[PDB]
Amino acid sequence: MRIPLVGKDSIESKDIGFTLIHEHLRVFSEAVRQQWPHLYNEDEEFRNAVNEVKRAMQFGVKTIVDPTVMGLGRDIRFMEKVVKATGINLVAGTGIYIYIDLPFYFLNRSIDEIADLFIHDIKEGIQGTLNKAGFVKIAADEPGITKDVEKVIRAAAIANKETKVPIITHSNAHNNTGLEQQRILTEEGVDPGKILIGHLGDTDNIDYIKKIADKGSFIGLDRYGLDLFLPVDKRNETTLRLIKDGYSDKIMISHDYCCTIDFGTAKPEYKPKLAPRWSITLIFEDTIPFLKRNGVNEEVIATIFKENPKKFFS
Amino acid sequence: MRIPLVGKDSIESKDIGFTLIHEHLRVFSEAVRQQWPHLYNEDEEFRNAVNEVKRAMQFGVKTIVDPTVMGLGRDIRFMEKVVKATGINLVAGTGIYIYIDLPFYFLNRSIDEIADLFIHDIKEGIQGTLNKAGFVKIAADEPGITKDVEKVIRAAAIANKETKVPIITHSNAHNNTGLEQQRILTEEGVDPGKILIGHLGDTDNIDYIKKIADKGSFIGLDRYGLDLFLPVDKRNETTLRLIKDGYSDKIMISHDYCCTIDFGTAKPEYKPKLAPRWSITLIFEDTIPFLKRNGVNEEVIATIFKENPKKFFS
Ligand SMILES: [Co+2]
Ligand SMILES: [Co+2]
Ligand SMILES: [Fe+2]
Ligand SMILES: [Fe+2]
Repeated sequence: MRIPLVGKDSIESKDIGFTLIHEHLRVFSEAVRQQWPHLYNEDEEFRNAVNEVKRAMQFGVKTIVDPTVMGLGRDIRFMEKVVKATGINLVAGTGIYIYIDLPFYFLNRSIDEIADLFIHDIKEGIQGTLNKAGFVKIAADEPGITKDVEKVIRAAAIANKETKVPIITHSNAHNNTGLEQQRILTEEGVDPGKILIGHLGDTDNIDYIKKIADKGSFIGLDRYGLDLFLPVDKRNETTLRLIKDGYSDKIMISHDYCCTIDFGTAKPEYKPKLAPRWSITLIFEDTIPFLKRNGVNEEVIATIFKENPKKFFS
Repeated sequence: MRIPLVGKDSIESKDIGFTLIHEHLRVFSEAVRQQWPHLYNEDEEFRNAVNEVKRAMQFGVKTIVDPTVMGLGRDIRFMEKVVKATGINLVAGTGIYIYIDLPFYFLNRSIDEIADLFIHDIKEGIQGTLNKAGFVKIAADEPGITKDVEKVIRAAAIANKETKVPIITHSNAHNNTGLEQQRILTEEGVDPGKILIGHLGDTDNIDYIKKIADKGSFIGLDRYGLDLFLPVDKRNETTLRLIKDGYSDKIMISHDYCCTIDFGTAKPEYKPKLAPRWSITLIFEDTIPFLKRNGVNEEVIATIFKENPKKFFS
């Protein structure tokens, strides 16, 4: 009775256990799928998601937090099917994922109207179901904090203040967007500790990463396997350094793995080059063993994968 | 055997009869409706579309061309239901309606891949049905001809050359986007006579409008009732002037009426000042009577509403 789960009763934060804080069962462009369904194969998508989740659970993963929201093809019914097939604790969210402008629907609509949509999903349920959103997801990338991106950020603050659900962000590690997201949210009264600033693992700029952590938010070292952003070994060195410097209190680790994704970039021919080892279990195969080889004890691993997600949702 | 119709056998273009070349039974943002279905009322959308179409048919309209495509919430099954309830000849299209960037799906995808989507809808059918697209719709607006906007334009040209279907455009009457669309399309081998450059009625800049007609394309005096773009009176003066100057064989007239539309701008509160007399029959109430009482004979009216559409689809 605190964090809502897809297809299950809500749980107290103490029960979320070992968590992958940022993974995607399936990503797609809503308009493209609606207009050209011939491009997609739901049987295969389902098989891929179930296979990945099952493998994560074999390594001891108990909860997966999936920040697929509007703009990334959130489908609560698909998520339900995956839960039924696996027994995973799955946390779904609400929010809006844009880089530049909002859909035309939002022309001449207020920040409050936007926040009302998030609050609907949190208090009433997602897409006509009784599965409730447990967090709000927002984004900014290369384009920076555009007017509409800012509106969404402020709407998320409103939803958090009314419901107390935490906020997960997508940012671009190289252009200050994460720092700006944290600034706007905290200025609007969001507890910095209820924010995860995403994709900071995409850079080895430790000063930037620490600056965000020092302002009180979790830092998302959350794209392990996506070498095109930063290779696994560079990520490992950055993660280790932050741990040695005492930042385990703010570190969160994940893969941002998409079991299926429709971006032209994610075509299989590009995988060997851009993300050869990208999967939902890479951190068990490489990262965690690497950290242990370098003196990181199990208490720090537990802090990152258990205590931190617990605090985030408490 | 020439123009495909939703829910009917195809017709020869000679049988198209009195036509409204640009109207929308329903417009919505795919992503918003997918994520927040509570915002929408299907019963109300259906009743409104049926009511409008019936009233148009009472005024003698035989065929409505509906350029709702990806980005505007095209729904071929909704369209089928409206046809069943009214008996209207309805021409559905394919294409992509964007102002800035394409959906993330299109990252690292070619112009050919986009064209293939349009060719699919034209040759195979729309959204898993055998209802086929009879034209391609593209857009550009305030942001101008962005990189992605241009990709879509070039994809439409490929689709036209392969299938011979005409092209309808959305443009902004004040920033040369219409002229640019025409230029790129014609450079890529599209017959200027198979292009309708849209929303030119939004300006009283007669020289700009004529330039597009002179280069061989139909001109869309197609937003009658939308005073926020240009009041009915100013539209009528422009239309009349063009006819007197000998442009009736390039003129097409419509309302761009949306029987339902989800833009925040379309809230009923704004209707009195933004579009007080806007409907799918405004031209029968105001425009055609205005033209006829100003020296425009029955042959010219037939050219605009019967001959030009026939030629466009021939
Ligand atoms: Co992200
Ligand atoms: Co338009
Ligand atoms: Fe993600
Ligand atoms: Fe339109």
